Parts: sequence; C-alpha cells; structure tokens
Amino acid sequence: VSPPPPIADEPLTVNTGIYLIECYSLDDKAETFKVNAFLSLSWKDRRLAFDPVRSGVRVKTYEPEAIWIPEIRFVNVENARDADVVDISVSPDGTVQYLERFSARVLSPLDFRRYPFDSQTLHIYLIVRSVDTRNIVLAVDLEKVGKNDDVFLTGWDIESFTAVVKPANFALEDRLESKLDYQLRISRMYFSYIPNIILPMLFILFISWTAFWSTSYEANVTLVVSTLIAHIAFNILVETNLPKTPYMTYTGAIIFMIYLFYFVAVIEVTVQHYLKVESQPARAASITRASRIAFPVVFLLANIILAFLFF
Amino acid sequence: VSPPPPIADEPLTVNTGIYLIECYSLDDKAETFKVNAFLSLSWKDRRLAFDPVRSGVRVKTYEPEAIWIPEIRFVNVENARDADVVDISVSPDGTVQYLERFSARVLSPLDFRRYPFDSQTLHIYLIVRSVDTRNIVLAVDLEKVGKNDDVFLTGWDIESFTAVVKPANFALEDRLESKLDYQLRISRMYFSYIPNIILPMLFILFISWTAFWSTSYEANVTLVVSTLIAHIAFNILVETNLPKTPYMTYTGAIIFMIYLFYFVAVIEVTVQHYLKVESQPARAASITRASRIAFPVVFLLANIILAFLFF
Amino acid sequence: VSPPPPIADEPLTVNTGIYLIECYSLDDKAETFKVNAFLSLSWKDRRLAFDPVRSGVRVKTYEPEAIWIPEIRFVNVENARDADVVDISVSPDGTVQYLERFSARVLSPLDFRRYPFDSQTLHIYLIVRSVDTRNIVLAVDLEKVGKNDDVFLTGWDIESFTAVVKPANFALEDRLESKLDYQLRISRMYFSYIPNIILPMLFILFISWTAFWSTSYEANVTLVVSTLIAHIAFNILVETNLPKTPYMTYTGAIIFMIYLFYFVAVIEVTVQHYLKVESQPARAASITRASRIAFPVVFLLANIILAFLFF
Amino acid sequence: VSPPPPIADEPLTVNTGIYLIECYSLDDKAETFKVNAFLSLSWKDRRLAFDPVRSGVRVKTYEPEAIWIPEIRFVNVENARDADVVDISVSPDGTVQYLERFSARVLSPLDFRRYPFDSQTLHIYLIVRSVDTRNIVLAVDLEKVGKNDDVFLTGWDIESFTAVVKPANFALEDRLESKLDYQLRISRMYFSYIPNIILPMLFILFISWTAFWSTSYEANVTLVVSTLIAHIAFNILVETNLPKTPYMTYTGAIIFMIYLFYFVAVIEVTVQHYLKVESQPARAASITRASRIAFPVVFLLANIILAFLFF
Amino acid sequence: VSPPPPIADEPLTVNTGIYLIECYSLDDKAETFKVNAFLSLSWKDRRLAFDPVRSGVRVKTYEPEAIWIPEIRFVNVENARDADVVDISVSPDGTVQYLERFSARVLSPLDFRRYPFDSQTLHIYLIVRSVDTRNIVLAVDLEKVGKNDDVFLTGWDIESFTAVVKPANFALEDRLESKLDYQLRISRMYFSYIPNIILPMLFILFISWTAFWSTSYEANVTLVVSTLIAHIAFNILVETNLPKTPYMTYTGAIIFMIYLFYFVAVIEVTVQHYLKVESQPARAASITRASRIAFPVVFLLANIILAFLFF
Ligand SMILES: [Cl-]
Ligand SMILES: [Cl-]
Ligand SMILES: [Cl-]
Ligand SMILES: [Cl-]
Ligand SMILES: [Cl-]
Repeated sequence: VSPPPPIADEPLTVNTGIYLIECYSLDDKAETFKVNAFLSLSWKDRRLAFDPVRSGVRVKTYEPEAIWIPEIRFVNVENARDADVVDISVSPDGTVQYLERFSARVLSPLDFRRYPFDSQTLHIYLIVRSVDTRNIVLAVDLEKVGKNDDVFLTGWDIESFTAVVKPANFALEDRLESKLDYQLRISRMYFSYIPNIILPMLFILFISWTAFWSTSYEANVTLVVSTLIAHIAFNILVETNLPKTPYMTYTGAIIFMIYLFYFVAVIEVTVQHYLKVESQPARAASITRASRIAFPVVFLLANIILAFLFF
Repeated sequence: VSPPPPIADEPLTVNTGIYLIECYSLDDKAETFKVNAFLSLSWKDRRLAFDPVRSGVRVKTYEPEAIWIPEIRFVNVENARDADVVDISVSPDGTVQYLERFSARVLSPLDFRRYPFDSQTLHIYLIVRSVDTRNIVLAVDLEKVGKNDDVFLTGWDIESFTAVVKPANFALEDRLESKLDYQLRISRMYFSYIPNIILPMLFILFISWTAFWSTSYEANVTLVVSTLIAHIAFNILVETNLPKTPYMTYTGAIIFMIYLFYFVAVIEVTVQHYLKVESQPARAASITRASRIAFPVVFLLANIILAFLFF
Repeated sequence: VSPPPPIADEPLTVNTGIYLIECYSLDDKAETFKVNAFLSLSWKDRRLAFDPVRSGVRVKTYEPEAIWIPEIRFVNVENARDADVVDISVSPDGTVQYLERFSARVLSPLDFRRYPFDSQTLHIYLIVRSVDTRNIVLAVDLEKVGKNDDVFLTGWDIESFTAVVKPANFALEDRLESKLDYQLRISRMYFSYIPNIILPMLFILFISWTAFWSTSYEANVTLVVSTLIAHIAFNILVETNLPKTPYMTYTGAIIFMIYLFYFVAVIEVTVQHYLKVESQPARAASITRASRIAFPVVFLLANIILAFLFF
Repeated sequence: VSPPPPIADEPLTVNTGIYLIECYSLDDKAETFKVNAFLSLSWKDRRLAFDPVRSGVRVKTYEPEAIWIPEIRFVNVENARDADVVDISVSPDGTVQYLERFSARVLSPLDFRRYPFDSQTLHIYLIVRSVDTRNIVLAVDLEKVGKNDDVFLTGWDIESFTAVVKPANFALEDRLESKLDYQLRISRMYFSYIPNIILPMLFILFISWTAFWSTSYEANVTLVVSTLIAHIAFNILVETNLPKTPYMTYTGAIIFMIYLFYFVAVIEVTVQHYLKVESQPARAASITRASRIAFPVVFLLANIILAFLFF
Repeated sequence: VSPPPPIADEPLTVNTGIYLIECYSLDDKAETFKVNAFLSLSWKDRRLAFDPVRSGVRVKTYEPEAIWIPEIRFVNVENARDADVVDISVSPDGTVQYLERFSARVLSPLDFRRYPFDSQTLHIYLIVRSVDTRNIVLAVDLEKVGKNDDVFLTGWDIESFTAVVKPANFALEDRLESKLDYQLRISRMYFSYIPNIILPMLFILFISWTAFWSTSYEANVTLVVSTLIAHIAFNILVETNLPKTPYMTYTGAIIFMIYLFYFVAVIEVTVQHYLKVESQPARAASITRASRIAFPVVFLLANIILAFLFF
C-alpha cells in the first residue's frame, strides 16, 4: 500500500472534480452551509497497468483497501466528511478513476455589510499532504466539475460553481501541501424586503412627523414617544430577518438613522412647546412649519448618502 | 462481489418500492421532513440460482456481505440513510428479494405563497449508478408501494403516496444514472386559523376605526397609535405560526395591508384635526363621517381582491 | 442460523415484555418522548435443548451470534433503538430467555384539546416480520411488563403502563406481521396554572372594566386600549407554557373569548361617549351602569358554557 | 468468558469508584447534566491468579476481550455511556483493577421551589445484574471516589461528591440487581439576582405607587396601567433567567403577588376617583393618604410571610 | 504491542504539537468552542530502529495497528475527539513521527465581567496516563505548534496560540499523569457596539429628561413612564447581543444604572408636581431647573466611576 513511484523526478497530479448534488442548510449566523456532492479523483499508478488482451478485460474495478488512494481532505469542514466510495476503475495504462459521494458542513465566511443586496462566494478547499517518498499536487478536471439544476438555496440565487484551476501549493509542518479553491457564488433574492421590513418601518416613522401639524404638547409627546415604542416593537418583530453582525450593515445603518430621527423629532416637539410657553410663539410656529419640509428632505438626503456609501 | 452478467444487451431492472411506516418532523423553515420506511428491491442474479431438490430448501436467505446488491442511493437526503436490512431472499431462479428499513431527512422544496391554504408535494428521489461492466435501470413494483394509515403530520392532511413509474435515466460524469420520483402529497389543515390569527387582528384594527366617531385629537392619537402597538405586539405573538419566507405569502399580504390601514387612519385623524383647527370644521366632519363607511368597505374590497389574486 | 422448525403447523410465539427504566424528554410540539427500557423476549428453540445431567448445568448462556434470535422492531420510533444485549439464557427444554436494554425516541400523537387538564396514552408498537420458512406471532408475558417507581415526567402524573395482550397480526408486502400495543398513561399535573396563567390575565381584563365607573373618554380609551396591550404582552409571556396546535384547545378558547371582551368593552366606551356627545346622557349612563353587571355575568356564563363544552 | 466461581456460597463484590473529571452542561429545563468521568471497578477472579516468580512480572495487563468483566450500567442515563477502557491490571492473587473514562447525559430531577436559593442533589445510579450461575453486589471504594477541583457549574457552587456506601439490592424481572447512589451536591450562586431581577421590578412597582400623591385620574390611570405594561415587558426580559416549572416557586410567588398589588392599586385609583366624583372628597383623600403607608407596609409583611413560608 | 523499554530509569517524552486548522463555533453561554486541528506526537521506540543501508530506505511508514502508540487524551473535551491518522513515519534511529487530524468541542471557562471589552484564554489540556511497566511525560515541540491565518472567530480577534512548555505531572488514581496547557487568546472586536446598543439606549433615556423643561404632570408621566417601556422593549431587542451571566458585567451595570435614573426621574416629576400642588411653586421650579444640569452631570460621573471600577 505504498504510493506510485515516479517515472522521473516529477510530482503526482490528482485530477479533482466536485459535482454538487444537493446544496442546502446555509446558517448565516454560524457562516456554514451543508453540501451533498460527488468527488472525483484521477491519477496514474503504473503498478496497476495491464495488457487488456491477457486480462481479457477493458477496465478492472478495485476496492479502496486493494489499491493505493491519495489522502484527500477538506480544509474548512466542521468534522470529517461523510464519504462513501461509488466506484474505483483502472484503465489498461494504470489510470485510476475514483468516485465518492460525500456530505460535509463547510465553513465559508459571509459578508453582510451590503444586506439584503449582498452576494457571497462560498469556499470548498481541497488539500492533499505530500508523503515522505513522493510529492503530490492537485489538478482540476473541468469536465468533472458542475452542479445539479435542482440545487436550491431559498432566498438566494445560485449563480456559478467554478474552481481556481491553479493550486496554492505551500509548506506546512515540514511537508508540501497542495490546496484547491472551489467557489460557489450566491446572490441574495429578498423579494418581500421592502414590504416586510422597510415600508411598515417608514409608516411608524411618518406617523411621528404628524407632530409638526400639531400644537398639543400632550398629543405630540404621545405621537413621538408612542411611535418610538412601535418602532422598537417592530424591530423585535423583524429581529429574525436581520443580520446579527459585530460590524455595521446597510440595513443596520438605515435603522440606526431612524432612531436618530426619533430623537431629533422629540427635541423639536420639546423646543416648539418651550418657545410657545416662553411667550415666543412666532419662533415656535416657524420651527414646526420648517420641520414639515426639513425632516422629510434631510431623511431622503441622508438615505441617498447611505446608499452611495454602501454601494 | 461483481454485478450479474446480461443474457443479452439489456440492462438490469431493480424493482423498487417504498412503504412509509412513520412520516414525521416537517421543518417548514429548512424545507425538510424526516421519514421512517421500508425499501424493497428485486433483481435477477442467475449466479445465485439453485435446484431446490438438492438444496432441500425453497428459498435461501443471505447476508448482504455474501451476495451482490445494487448501490441504491437517495438524491435529496441530508446525510446517508440509516438503513438496516430486514431480509434477503433468493428463489431457485436467482431472483433476489431485498428488504431494508431506513430513516432519512429528505429535502423537498416548499411553497407557502398560499398559506394557510397551501398544499405540498414532497419528493423522495431514488438513484442507481450504472457500472463499467453493465448498465442498471430502476422499475416500480406498485405492489411494494404504499403508506401506513397511522402516518400523521399534525396540522396537515396526508393525501397520497404515489410514484412516477417511468425512471428518468440520464448521463452523469460519463455514466448512466436511473432516477425515480416518489411523491408525498400533503394539504394544510390549519383549523384554529381564523380565531388564533385573523379574528384578534381584526378586533385590534376595528378598535382603531372608532376614531371616526370621536373628535378628541388626543383620544384619536391614543386610539390609532395604541392599537398600532397592539397590532405589532400581536404579530410578535403569532410570529411562531407564520411563514418566514423571502417572497410574499397570502397571510403576509393581508398583514401588510393592515399596516397600511393604520397609516391611512393616522392621516385621516391628522387631517380632521387640521381642518377643525384651520376653522374648516364642516370639511373635517365630512371626512370623519365618510371614513366611517370608506375604511370598512375599502378594507373588504382590497381583501376580496387579495384572495382572488392568490387563489 | 435458521429459525426453529415447527412441531406441527403452528406459529412461533415470542413472549415479549417491556420494563420502563427511565422515561423522559416529552416534546409536546414534536409529539415525541424518549424512553430508556428493558426488552425481554422468550421463545422455544428445541434445537438448543439439553439433558442437564450430562451437561452438568441448569442453564446454558449464549452469545447473540451463536444462536437464532427473532428480528423484533418498533413501529413508531424515530431512528433504530440503541439496544445492548444484557443476557441470553437457555433452560434444558430449549426455552431461550433474551434480555436487552434499549433507548428510543418514540412518536405517539398528543391531544391538547382539554389543556391543562388533558391526559395522554403514549404508544410503543412492537412488530416482528414472519420469515419464508415459518410464521411468527408476539405474546405478552405480563410478569415481564412494568415500570420503575422513580420514572418521572415533570408536570405529569404517570398513571399506568399496560399492554393490549392480543396482537394485531396483519399482511404486509406479502408477509405476516405481528404488532403489539404498549400503552403509557400520563395525566397532566399543572399546579401553578391558575396563578401563572389565569389570575394575572383576569386582573388585566378586570382593570379594563373599571371604564364602567368612569366618564372620561380619554381615561376610558387609555383603560381599555392599554390593558389590551397588557393582555397581548402577557400572552407573549405565557407563550412558552401554551399549546402550539392547529386545532382549538380549552385554554385557547378562554384566551380568544378574552380578546372578544376587549372588543365589546371598546364598543361600550365608544357608545357611552357618542350618546354623551349626542346629548342623550341618560342612555349613556344607563349602558355604563348595565355593563357593570353585564360584562362580569356574561363572562361567567360564557366561561361556564366553555368548560361544559370541553368537559 | 464465564464469571468467576465462588469459593463458597458468597456473592461477588465489585469495588466501584467514580472520579468526576469535568462536570458541565446542566439543563435546568430537561433536568439533565452531562458528566465526563473515570469509573474504577475491582473484583477477584482467581482463574487469573499467578506466581510472580515464574511469570517474572508483578502485574499482568489485559484486553477487555481476553478476561471476564461485569456488566455495569447506569440507571438514569439518556443513552449508553461513551466509555473507553484506560487500563485493566491483574495482581498475583487474581484481583482485577479496571478503569474506564466515560461521558454520559445523566437525568436527575431538580427542585426549584426555593429558587434562586435552591440547592440540588444530582444522582448517578450504578447497577449490575446478577447472572444465572452467580449473584453480584456492588461495593464503594471511597479511595477511588472524588472530583477534580477545576470541575465547574457556572452560577452554582459544587459542594460535595459522596456515595451511599450501602447498595440497594432488589429483585427485577426474576434476577438480583445491585444499585449504588452517587450524589453530587450543588448549591445555587445567583449573584446578580437582586439587580438583574428584583430591583428593576421593585422600581416599576414603586413608580405605580406615586398615584397616591396624585389626584389626576388621567395621570393615575397612566401611572398604574403603564407601569403594569412595564412590569409585563420586564418579565418577558427576565423570562430567560426564570424557572419554567409546573409548581409554584419562591421567585414565582413574589412575581404573582406583584401582579396582585397592581390590581389592588387600580381599585384604589378607581375608588378615589369615584368618591371624588360622587362628592365624597374627604373619603377619597383619606384612602389615597392611607394607601401611602398601607401599600408599602402590606407589601413588606406579605413578602416577610412569603420568605418564611418558603424558608 | 508493549511500550518501549527504557535505556535507564528515565520516562518517555512524547513531543506534542497542535496546529489549529479551523477554529469556530464559540458558545458564549455553554463556554465551549469547537476546534478542527493537527496533533503531532513524537517519541523514540528503539525496537523500530533500522540500518538505512540494508533496508534501502530513509524512512519507513507504518499503520497504527503495526506499531506501539501512546494513549493521548484531552481533559476538557465534551466527548472523544474525532481523530483520523494522517501519517506515521519512523526514522532509522526509531524516532516515531505521528500525525492525526482531529476535531473536538473544547470546554474552557469564559469571563464576561468586562463585556464588550473582555478578552479570553481558551484552554486545550493534553494528558497521557503512565502505564504499569513505564512512566510517560509530555514535551512541547514549538516547531509543530501554530495556527492557520484563515482561522476566524467572527466578532473576535485571534491574538495568540501558545503552550506552557512545562507539563503539570501529578498523581491520579495511583498513576502518574502528564498534563499540557495549550492557550488560545482571543480579544473581543464588537464594532457596532455603541450604535447597536449604547446610542439608542441613551436617546430613549434623554427623551425622559425633557420632563425638566415641562410642567404638565400628565405630559411628564407620559415622558418618564413611556420612555421606561421603550427602555425595557429596547433591552428585549438587544437581549441577543448581551451576556447571560450569574454575575454582574460592565454593560450590565450601565443598564442597571439606567433603570435607576428612570426611578429617580419619576421621583422628581412626582415631587415637582406635589410642591406645585401644595402651593410651593418656587421650590418646584427650583428642582426642575436643577435636575436639568443635575441628571446629565450625575449620569456622566456615575458612568466615569463605573468604567474606572471595571477597568
Ligand atoms: Cl475532511
Ligand atoms: Cl442515501
Ligand atoms: Cl427499531
Ligand atoms: Cl449505561
Ligand atoms: Cl479525548
């Protein structure tokens, strides 16, 4: 069960290929996704070569135990992949054609800074560690790389499954390692975003601005504070549908700015009343009348600035 | 062992049959369902044939290790199915009758656009990959296909377990694959829907409309904003019982429209008061009196339109 | 090994018996419960008979491999039971006495229509499939059926562990199946129900009725709407302790009726004010005075009707 | 292998000892705790005795397969313990010294009646079933019983790991069973209890009592009802940190009483206003002035009574 | 196989080294983290030595079964690590160079007292138990200790992976144990902290202080109580992002103090009104005017004190 010796002083290329059968369970929080696929490997072990005339067979089938197979692993997997050998076939030249069906919870990092308009690149990193007797490098057989059309990620759009053909060969713990990058590109499709999240949140915010057409401090306090409780309650409602990140996101910025417009509104309401009370009613009414065009315009600009900064 | 050699240039039919023992744990979010069933396969391996006179037995029982068994897999499963061989029986001609009891978390997509009146078609896809020496196709033995009467999905109605008899044989990674479609049809039975979700939500909304029989801006602000907080609180309460989807659903549309009727009501309340204040009390009262019939009628039409658009 | 041949044309009775060691983890939502128990089986395999004089032994102990054992399974289990053979003992006549300790997540349906006064019957169904050479039927050895006194289900009262002695023998996929019904009876013991759920919910409701001793529309709107938000908030608080079902439950009906009494109260408040406003103050006060006895009495009757309808 | 024969008509004592390596994951809801430990057993199998002169060795090491080992199990475990044999050592007399490292989710019942001042006794029950040929009893070797000092349960204080030396030998399914009680004593250490739970809850309650220094029914209704919503909201906030039990707990009683003080306060507010309105202002003010000392004193007594009843 | 005999009366040093491949899934609540890594061990077994001239090979590769390997375990792991041997290489002197890839859920305690500015030290404890025939001690080969640069913990900053070179050799259950401390240092990086948690919480608090520029008791009660409900609602919103601990944390203290400033504000509001009412309007206005500078300054000091006490 030794590796195949070299003809000359060359490494062994193992011709890889992942075919996605069923991609599912993307955990935006944990930055994981479970995948169920085919892994196809191919190398040349001349020890296993045969004359198809004497053998009377075109292709000899082997058990994993019977022949030498390279130790292929995944870099960013949670635990060991649940792989099951489908077929091992040796052509007369000694070309081994290996196939296995596996399933693994992959760990690719996610970027929600542009949420819900963010797009991702999910990584599946294939490694192989060079042995003492001979060095091993990974190749990409593009014919054996693809994805099933049924493969779905609800709320996403599966764009492309490609692979960086060039391996990232490097040194590790005194041995050569050959790494390959398999990239799954998914772009978000949150259709019900503006009616589920933005629209009711803008309604609750606009309700507060009716305090610029009112003069009752008691009515204005109710308007601005009560809508503020409504805003918070609504955020607890859409808490589920929102990115729980240590960094500021696009949607997250909008929401923040909204809490600020509640604060500024309160200040107005308080000032209008203080001026009214301090017998400066002309200034009081001037402000409430200005706020009527000021608050909507400033909101619109600040939101245009935001969108520009994130995109 | 090796596969059984052909009489002629025909393929080997493996006569499949799934009998649902206990279907359970449907995760509307993950679009999964766990199933516990019997898988029955049958093929003819003439190598295993015998004279029942000399053997002194009518049917010989075998261990999976002892004889060749086809590599049958599921396409849309999360991990490998937890199968346990029940019985392997060979008749004197070499007809193998295999039976196993398995359990697997299946991944069929779900459609909640018509919630809570939606119905589903759960798929269980059976494959087999053709070997180098001989090609393999799947057949459906309808006698060995059914479901237990006890099989329950709480809140659903299990209608039919059928299978597309015709296999979808296709090319994959340079080998013949034979696919079978087993379909489980379930139609929703949400009995407590109108009293758990719709009725209290309509009450909270009607309470707001009492502001059309009021003239106190301070009472109307309390009525329309406070019921709005009640609406949001109620949604957090029924949050559990509602479809968390990236697309707009039926119930989801109703709810949206309700947040809009809160916004429109506030506008009314604000306008009635502004006219009252601007010494146009006739216009103010005309509106509040109109809103009295306007809001209920428009709600009813818009809800009739909705139902028609979704069904 | 082969099954034991019949003396005559009789089936083989396997004398079953489940002894519950530790019953736990009942998931009211999933309708599951995990159980840890002993399964005792006994049959007569005359091939294994011996003369205790020559053998010099009263009982011979065997390994599962060494002797024939019937394929016993559970019908309503999630996955395969984690069983471990305790002891296999053969008496001189050939009577095999098998014992194993297992653990399985059982799937019995639950009925919460009468919550929190509901009682359940948890089912553990034992099957055995008849072989080609001989048919097999299950018997109940009542001596080997019981439960440990320590066995607890927090919030329940474990009443009785009994079994329908008569097996439900039936045809399946062309073979005889012998089914047994093991029934675990548990009756709910929700002691802190009236102070955790009912009492604070009645207080929040009574607070609203103080609007019948008030004449301030502005105070009444606060009373009826604010307590309504308090009711909803309280429901979110007891959300945990309540049955999440597709059907209407007892507690669920009470709660519904309460949302209706909020609606009716609002109507009153609105009417009293409209009459007061429309210079019909005599009618206005007549209603508020009537509501004072009307609301409590109607509540009491409607609640008496409810209890009668559910019990 | 067979069990060791007796010298005389005596049973075999298996000298047990559990050493807690890492105790963790206590699920107050499920009444479970996961433990990682050493199990040390010792018995005398004279068949394995040797003369250390001829053998030239002091202690012979054996594989579990090679020698007879007693079937030791846990009573209250969820599934079978994940045990791994560390060492098996036989002294010249035939004294087997077995050691294994295991991990199991134990199921001990919990008592939260005195929460957050409750203390628990976690049980680990060791059994062994007597064989047909000889009976087996369990002994405690106190030298081999202890716990690591690092062993932590966050929010608890691990007091003592002791064992009831005397086994509870009993009859089960016609065989002798020998049970041992290993007790882990943990006393609660909820430090941030009064500032996380009690203090903000008393503040929200006191705010309501400011209604005794007010005469505005409209202000009092806001005070007593709004603080009531604040109380409910706060309970939803500390919902996580509170015992979800079918029985009444200490903290649970305090909370209940608080909902009652809200009810009584509302009654006051309503009565004071009704008397004021019914031109009995002297009685109205007498009550509000009394409530000022009445509510705090009654709260303090009722809370003293409570604490006395639970402790 | 047996362990390697000593040259003299010296123990066997096993030269350890952990290289972190992918560190992930840190459960702040459970105080656990899952890690996927390489474990490299090396010792000298002279029985395995060879002359590379006669063997004609530089390094001989072995199967775990073929040669003796030390029983290395982890102390603070939940269950047994999912290890898979990568390579076993023996140099001519008998130096075994072992490598395995493992994955384990580690259990290190966490300190959130300084949250969200807290830093942690995650522990991975390696043990080996001395055998009867020879004692074993662990050494650290610093060359074989490191971490991949891709290794991420979202919201944290992975600072250093080091190891206490000196083993903590001790007596346990009458045998020598050799323990090693591998330390992973992570410092928190909560970027969106002040806008996600602090800023909206300060806004809700400031809104309450506008009651010092108001004289309407009815407006002040709404201001202070309503913002109090907003505070509680906001805490339920950031409940997810906050440390659930039995001890007081930094952020936890800030929040507490905020509930106290709500209480103090209510007292003010109530006092100002009582003095106004008791015909002492000069004192009433003096207080409200003082509170205007008093509340902000006292808040700032108390927060400066806090920060100093925690840091
Ligand atoms: Cl892997
Ligand atoms: Cl499968
Ligand atoms: Cl089973
Ligand atoms: Cl066990
Ligand atoms: Cl370990």
